[PDB]
Amino acid sequence: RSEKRVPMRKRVAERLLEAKNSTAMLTTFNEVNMKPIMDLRKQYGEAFEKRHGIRLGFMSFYVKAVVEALKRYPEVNASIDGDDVVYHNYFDVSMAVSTPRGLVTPVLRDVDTLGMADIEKKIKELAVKGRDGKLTVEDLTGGNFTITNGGVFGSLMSTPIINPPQSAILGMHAIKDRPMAVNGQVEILPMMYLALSYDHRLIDGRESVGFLVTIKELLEDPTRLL
Amino acid sequence: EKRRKRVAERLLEAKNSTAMLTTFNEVNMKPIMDLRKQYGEAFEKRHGIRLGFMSFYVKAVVEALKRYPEVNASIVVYHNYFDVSMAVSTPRGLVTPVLRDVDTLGMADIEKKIKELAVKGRDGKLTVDLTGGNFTITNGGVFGSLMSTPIINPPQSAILGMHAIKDRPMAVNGQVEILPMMYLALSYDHRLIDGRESVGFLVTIKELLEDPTRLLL
Amino acid sequence: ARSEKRVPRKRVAERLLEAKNSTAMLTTFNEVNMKPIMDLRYGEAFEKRHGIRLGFMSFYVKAVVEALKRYPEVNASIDGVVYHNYFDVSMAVSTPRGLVTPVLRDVDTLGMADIEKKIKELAVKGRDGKLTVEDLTGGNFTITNGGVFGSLMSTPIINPPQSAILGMHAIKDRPMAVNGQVEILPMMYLALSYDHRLIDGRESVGFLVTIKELLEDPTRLLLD
Repeated sequence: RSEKRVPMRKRVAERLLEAKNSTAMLTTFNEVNMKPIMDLRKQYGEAFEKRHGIRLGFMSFYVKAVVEALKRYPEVNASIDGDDVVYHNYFDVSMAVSTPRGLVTPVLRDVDTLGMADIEKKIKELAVKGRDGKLTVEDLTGGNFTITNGGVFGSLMSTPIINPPQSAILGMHAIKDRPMAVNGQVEILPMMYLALSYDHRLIDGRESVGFLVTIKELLEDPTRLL
Repeated sequence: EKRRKRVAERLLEAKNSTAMLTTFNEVNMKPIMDLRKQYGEAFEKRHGIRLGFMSFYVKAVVEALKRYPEVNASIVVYHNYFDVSMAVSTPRGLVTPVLRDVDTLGMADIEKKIKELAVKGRDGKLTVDLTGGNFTITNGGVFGSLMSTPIINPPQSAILGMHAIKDRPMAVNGQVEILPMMYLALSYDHRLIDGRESVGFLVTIKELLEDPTRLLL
Repeated sequence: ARSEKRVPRKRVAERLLEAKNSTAMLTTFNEVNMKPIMDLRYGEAFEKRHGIRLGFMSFYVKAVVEALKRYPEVNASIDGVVYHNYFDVSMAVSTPRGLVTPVLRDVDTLGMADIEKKIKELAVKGRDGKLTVEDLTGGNFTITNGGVFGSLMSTPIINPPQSAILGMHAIKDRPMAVNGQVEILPMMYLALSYDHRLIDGRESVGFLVTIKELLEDPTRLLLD
């Protein structure tokens, strides 16, 4: 079963394979109600735009929530080096962005110290650098966690693959209007499925689930974040 | 304690030799179900075979394959032909009868061949029909499966999993209406197929299936 | 100031890896309507007349036993295929040192209250670190509940040398289609991960559908 063959993206192939072969990868899912964030963004957005020059989007809220969650689950921010578990005192988050040569993992450094606008600007900066092929190796080295968004592609739900030597990875998805049960009443809300794939050798059930629940919580009450 | 050999090895190596991931989605079966009631009986008489869903899936899959060659490829050997393995159940387990050149078959033809293979599987008359296929369509809906993670059948790159059609309250035009929804699950070998592509492939299927009057054109 | 502190479960790490590396693990999902069981819970009476409180876990174990009896492969094991004539079910419970798999033995012979009591017994022994190795050895199947943690849906990992594992989850109110009418029901997602080298599609799905059925009609589970 072979009609045309092109010679080899073989290294990455090895990385992905070993990624899946060297870790006990599992996925835990959940859903978040984007209504609140969308409201904030509706009322404070234009103001934020002018007073900060950058536009207020969702990504900043995710990164902020993720940082908060990381601070409560150090194992998730940790890494496993052959017989040792390396914990991290810093918060560097790899952010998957798409380039014509595939996705790239630009690292957002010390995001715990960045404010909303700063994160919004840097994310932009990296997005453009990726488009122009100006992304430096410095920008692509590091990161304790990864936030990947397939919602841009229309993805409903999926199983993200861990990017070694990281322990977990969070996958954002498409925001769809969904009939939901709020107060024994059914109301349509802009729901989104979160998918966290984690290396079970380090992170366990209660923790991955806790981590994800935390994100859902903070995101459903932005005030308690922003 | 108390009291599939090669297949066991195949499945293991299948999962051990590929970076398998799964992307899910949902499709609204209402439209297809409508043509089916409106032209079905006619189709039945004028074509002798009954119009079912499977033909639409195969057709949509072929269309999708034509737009995502990597998905029709193998690890990288690309394919100029469209042979689709179709998992059918025999008393000795599931079997992968191959539907050849489905891009050239019309609705009725696919409906007949699928039948043919289904029966041959029941009678154990399926010939080593079992060799080939660039993709695989597996349907667990017959078993009542809501959603699941299909396993890739080497040396294929991806596999699509059909599921049970359940009535689900949905949001259509800021209004909630019950529609016969179905979850699609595409497991793909990430060494060859990436995110945007698997998701694209699946979105394409959803689209074509939600508008049969476009698939046929 | 910016340090990568390497702290010196490695066995467990090996187990989990080999667990995922030695089996063709796949996951099949489904949903169950908890309304009926919640209605029986007939609870206060049970409480007094049996001293223990009637919860959900007993119903799950009972349903699982029933399902096991119909799908022996799921109760089997692959040794390098050992079937089991007994029904011992590992029940994942959480201890400060992680989850533990206390085994419930011969659950097919235990009645509602008995299962309710033993589950309790084991839960406490786990809290006090009094869980014996005897309690932790054996089990043909495993029931794990992440609902306690708020988990919506997930992919459970098989505990070798077992063949499958059932994952309970959070009970959320969900708008559903009942009789062409939309009604909110306390739905729950079930996730069954199974070793495909032994258990196939029709069987895992059948097993799971069986559980859904029995659970949606407990007055076919109160006494068998």
